[PDB]
Amino acid sequence: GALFVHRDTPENNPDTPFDFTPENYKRIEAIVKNYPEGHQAAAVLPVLDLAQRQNGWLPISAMNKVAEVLQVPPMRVYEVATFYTMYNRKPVGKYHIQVCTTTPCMLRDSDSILETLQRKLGIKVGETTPDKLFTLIEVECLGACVNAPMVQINDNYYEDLTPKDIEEIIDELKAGKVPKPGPRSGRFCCEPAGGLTSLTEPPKGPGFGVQAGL
Amino acid sequence: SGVNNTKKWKMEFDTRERWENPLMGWASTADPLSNMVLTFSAKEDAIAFAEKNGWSYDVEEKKVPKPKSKSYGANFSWNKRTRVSTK
Amino acid sequence: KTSFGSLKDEDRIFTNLYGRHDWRLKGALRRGDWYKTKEILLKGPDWILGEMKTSGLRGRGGAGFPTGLKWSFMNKPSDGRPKYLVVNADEGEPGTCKDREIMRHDPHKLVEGCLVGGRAMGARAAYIYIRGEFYNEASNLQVAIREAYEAGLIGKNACGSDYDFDVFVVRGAGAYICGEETALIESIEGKQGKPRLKPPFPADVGVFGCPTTVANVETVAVSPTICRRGGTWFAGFGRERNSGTKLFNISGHVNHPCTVEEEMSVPLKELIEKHAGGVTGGWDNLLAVIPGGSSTPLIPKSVCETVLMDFDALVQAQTGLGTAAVIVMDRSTDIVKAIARLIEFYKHESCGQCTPCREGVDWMNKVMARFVKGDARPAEIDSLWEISKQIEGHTICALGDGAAWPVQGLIRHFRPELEDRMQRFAQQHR
Ligand SMILES: Cc1cc2nc3c(=O)[nH]c(=O)nc-3n(C[C@H](O)[C@H](O)[C@H](O)COP(=O)(O)O)c2cc1C
Ligand code: SF4
Ligand code: FES
Repeated sequence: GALFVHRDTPENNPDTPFDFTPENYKRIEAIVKNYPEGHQAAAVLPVLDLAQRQNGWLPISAMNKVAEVLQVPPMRVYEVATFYTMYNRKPVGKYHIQVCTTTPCMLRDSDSILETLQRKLGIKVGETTPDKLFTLIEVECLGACVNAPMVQINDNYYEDLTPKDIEEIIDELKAGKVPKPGPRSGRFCCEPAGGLTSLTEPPKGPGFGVQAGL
Repeated sequence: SGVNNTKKWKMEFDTRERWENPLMGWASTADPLSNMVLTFSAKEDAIAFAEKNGWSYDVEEKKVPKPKSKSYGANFSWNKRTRVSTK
Repeated sequence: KTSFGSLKDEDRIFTNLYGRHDWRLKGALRRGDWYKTKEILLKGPDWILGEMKTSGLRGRGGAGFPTGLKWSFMNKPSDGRPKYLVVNADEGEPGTCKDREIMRHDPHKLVEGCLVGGRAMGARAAYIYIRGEFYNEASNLQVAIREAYEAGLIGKNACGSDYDFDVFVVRGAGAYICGEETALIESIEGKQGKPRLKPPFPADVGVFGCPTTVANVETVAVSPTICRRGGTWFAGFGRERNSGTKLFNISGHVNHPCTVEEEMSVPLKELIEKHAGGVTGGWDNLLAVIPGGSSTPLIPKSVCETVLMDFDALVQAQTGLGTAAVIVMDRSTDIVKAIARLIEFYKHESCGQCTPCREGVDWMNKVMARFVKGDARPAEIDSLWEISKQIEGHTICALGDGAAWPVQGLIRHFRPELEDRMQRFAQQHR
């Protein structure tokens, strides 16, 4: 499936063109300056993430450029790119759909969301749509379990989903519109549906309950 | 990495000619002492045994690995070259 | 007191938990953040660490170590090396989403908590490590940090206290193991998120090889309030040695899954019924609860009736408080398949560094997959129990332990359910 050895292809080889745009070079030197001098291997994870935000994915040339820009050995960049699951070492769709199927979501029917997405897009998990606009995969917990079932699509979370809700979000993306992150159930974030059971009173303001002598 | 075979003194003889057997190709020999290995608890026991049997001997001193300083924390040094780039 | 719960809004710390007030500095000031911070800082490291010790606050990342003792390992003269506070915002335990709400709605509580905690340890900067998937939350936190820099609250001469502090945000790239305190440090340093062996301890050799304290977002965020309102006020909640308030995530088969702040040692039954709207289909429909997130063993319905949600009470129930992420399964649930999907998570999250978890957790995952179908014989249940005991205590980090406990919770409380599947599978083929 997802291998961890690189083998060259015409579309992915050391000569595949990649460079950071001049704007992104200004962003690199801000990243590097966040760390102690002489400890700039710390910048690999953000800089490698920036190469992917510019490019969409990481060919071997993009990993090689990160190593050269930071002057780390390429194997040390390869180790990072294959360890963390958010780096795409193969190209992905325009919208990378990630459906959580860990147990708290599974208990609230993440299976129905995954089934609807497969039949709607006409692909299986791990595949890309032929037009190359969606990739579909299953992921582990995304830290939004009270808002289960939920998916991440690029940087946004869509939560409290039902099969009808996920179909709407897919229609919006095909159209070219941005759906809107958040629950699709009526609540706004993590509050209990049917009214707040806490924090119904106004906040108490500055200085309340301060200990004497402070 | 096991060190259990580096604990006893050994006496062995000088190696002599081995040749190919014309029939089968087997390794032939005329040295009756070609396999003789004797074990000793101390260098002085081995020396004593060779001297009474009239054998010229060469004795080599035991080699012990040197004591070493191991610090797992050195792998993460602030300002030293011992910092490992990988784990 | 002997009864706990029914926390009042006046005693709640995270007053913008639900994001109904402005989360920027103007709102945060109105709610009492950044109030008399200069006074707290000038009272010194020893005073601040005294308040945390008196409060009896314990770690909110999962392990529940006494915070004041832990933060005092940094209260030592410097050796020329910089000192650092790392704020663990990785929040990757299935069932846990509490740290996410702090960062998006109360970001200025965390920033102030970094300064107050960073000051007490004598640190020069704070690195907040947030999981990469929390992109919008990471950007909210940077807006808050910029506002605090502009207002003079952090940076050079923080709050006018003649003390310099920086607050950097670094994002992860997708690994649950990077929430382990030393794996997080390695990930900051640009390596694979593989935990270090101990010793050295981070307070001696940490990030960049420097004295470091890794603290949970919730631990860091409540510290300024403990200093303002005192350690005695905080110690007035929960049983002794288990004091304070706590954020609870209730998910799974409840009517109203939610995040809520509640007093410690609140009964588990009261927490589900009062805030989450009860079990889907009634309390009698309850099968089992995982009370502390995935790593904590499940307990059956009989134990859930009288168990209090605090560190010591759940230890006597043969589970643990963990991240206080309550996951609920009703009797319609496939309990075996539920725990098997958790083992599948841990198999996908093992860093692979050390043998017992690299091989053992993958081994347990395969046996569990056969237990789901019943494609096994009951002699394997004790085999799986022994395998999990060979992982536990034998690994570099607690991920291996956290993988073994869910298996043990299932075997301890639902052995008949496993043996029943094996009987059905055998007759379904024989
Ligand atoms: C696999 C694993 C994951 C962990 N993930 C987290 C996490 O996402 N957030 C967190 O605060 N602690 C996490 N911890 C616990 C930390 O290692 C550490 O105990 C804690 O962050 C810092 O201590 P504190 O809670 O007292 O503040 C994890 C531990 C393990 C073994
Ligand atoms: S227990 Fe697992 S995650 Fe922890 S160091 Fe060992 S292999 Fe890595
Ligand atoms: S189990 Fe799906 S977001 Fe946590």
